[PDB]
Amino acid sequence: ASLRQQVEALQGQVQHLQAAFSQYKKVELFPNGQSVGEKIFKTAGFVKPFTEAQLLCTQAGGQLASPRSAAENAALQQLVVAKNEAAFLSMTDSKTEGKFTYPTGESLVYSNWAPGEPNDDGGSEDCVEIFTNGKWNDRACGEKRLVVCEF
Amino acid sequence: ASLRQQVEALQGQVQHLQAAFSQYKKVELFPNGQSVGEKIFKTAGFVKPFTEAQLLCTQAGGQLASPRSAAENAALQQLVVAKNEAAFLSMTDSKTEGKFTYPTGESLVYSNWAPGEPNDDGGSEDCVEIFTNGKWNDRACGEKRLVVCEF
Amino acid sequence: ASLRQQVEALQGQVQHLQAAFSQYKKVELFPNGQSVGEKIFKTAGFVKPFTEAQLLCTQAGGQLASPRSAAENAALQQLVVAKNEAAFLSMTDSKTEGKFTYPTGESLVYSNWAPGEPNDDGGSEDCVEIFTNGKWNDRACGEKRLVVCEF
Ligand SMILES: CC(=O)N[C@H]1[C@@H](O)[C@H](O)[C@@H](CO)O[C@@H]1O
Ligand SMILES: CC(=O)N[C@H]1[C@@H](O)[C@H](O)[C@@H](CO)O[C@@H]1O
Ligand SMILES: CC(=O)N[C@H]1[C@@H](O)[C@H](O)[C@@H](CO)O[C@@H]1O
Ligand SMILES: [Ca+2]
Ligand SMILES: [Ca+2]
Ligand SMILES: [Ca+2]
Ligand SMILES: [Ca+2]
Ligand SMILES: [Ca+2]
Ligand SMILES: [Ca+2]
Ligand SMILES: [Ca+2]
Ligand SMILES: [Ca+2]
Ligand SMILES: [Ca+2]
Repeated sequence: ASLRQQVEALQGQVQHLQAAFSQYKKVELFPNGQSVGEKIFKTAGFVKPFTEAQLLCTQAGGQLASPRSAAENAALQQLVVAKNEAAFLSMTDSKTEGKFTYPTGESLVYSNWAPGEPNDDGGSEDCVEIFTNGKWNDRACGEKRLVVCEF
Repeated sequence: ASLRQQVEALQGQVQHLQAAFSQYKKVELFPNGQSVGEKIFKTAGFVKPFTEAQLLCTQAGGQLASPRSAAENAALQQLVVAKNEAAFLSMTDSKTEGKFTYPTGESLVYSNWAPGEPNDDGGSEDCVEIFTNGKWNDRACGEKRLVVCEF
Repeated sequence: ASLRQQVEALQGQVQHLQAAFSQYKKVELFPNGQSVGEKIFKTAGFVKPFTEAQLLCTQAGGQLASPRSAAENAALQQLVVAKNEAAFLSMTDSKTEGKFTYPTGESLVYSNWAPGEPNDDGGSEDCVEIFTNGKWNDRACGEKRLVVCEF
């Protein structure tokens, strides 16, 4: 009877938290984030070379943007369009030239290369940028691109 | 009786979640948001024309800032003062000249017009900006103003 | 009886909230926050003189960064390094020259003064900045430094 009165209070608390949390997620994602499935992309809103970008994401407890499907790529592309700045992806062929891999070593399960890419231009393009059109180009890791992490 | 202790435990968990959420919400709003009642304003920190600004808020699951009381207006004014950039409100008289409405079509329930406003200057001011002094002015929708959404 | 079904239901809702929120904490703190123990530092990303910075933090429901241990200081240092801008701490000897205190009036429980500091250079350094190397220097409160609040 008193337990029932307290379960009712606890029900009220949980329902309030569900509503407040849903409101808060919207606020957080505006304007630098995108939710797609169970993944969230967030941009830092500035540019860094690959190594520095990579470390920013890992230290934040995530990793560089790693679009694994067309839906993930479109969500990422919204951030790129919004900032009007091409972004680094996480993937490189630093280990084996011509074989792009995730930071875990896993081979790519999805790609969205621009026509003729990857072309290892100048024999030194081992990182990947995503353009405002969502297409990918291999690019030198030392260039500065928009930092976008995934969580 | 063991159900009572299950309730005790779950309530401690919910109360810890309430505390963590409250902390993260304060962090979230600093420095680009303001809460007032159950409403949260958040600025994107850049300027856009009205149509673009409206779309950003709608796509984010909110709407352009729509202060409905002196308290809401003062909260919004804080962000405007902080960015030192006048902001668009959601309201327009596009449908019937001289009759400002919310996106839903409902007539205003609160206004804070600067003296002499609204005046439809040039015969073509159908949007509303809020100044750093918190007063409002009708302004051409094509002008660029600070994007502030409400959630 | 049906109270057990309700507690079971709440358990599932709480687990979902906990998991969802855990992800959002990482997203929210990227790139402008740092968690350390139960404290969170968050930078505004811009510079202000002391009084203005202090007001920003207090109005946001927090206070200026107040590292109370080496671990807290190191965490604050990560933001300072990231932004590459020295920041104000909360502490001053404005009341009694040579005695630095927190806003509450309590004497320091931790300090990381650069050698020879505090030196009240020019007879007028009553505020404290933290450098990118994590060391502290007393500095004129009128100077503009990175705004970092704690929550
Ligand atoms: C030969 C060629 O077509 N190079 C492309 C692209 O693949 C390179 O990554 C880029 C390097 O600036 O130049 C180019 O835009
Ligand atoms: C007649 C008048 O005072 N117009 C004001 C203001 O109301 C207008 O919106 C603005 C348009 O640029 O000019 C002005 O600053
Ligand atoms: C005399 C001296 O060593 N001054 C230091 C430092 O303590 C001062 O705060 C600073 C002020 O610009 O000059 C200096 O960098
Ligand atoms: Ca190579
Ligand atoms: Ca290559
Ligand atoms: Ca290429
Ligand atoms: Ca008109
Ligand atoms: Ca008009
Ligand atoms: Ca006008
Ligand atoms: Ca003094
Ligand atoms: Ca002094
Ligand atoms: Ca000094």
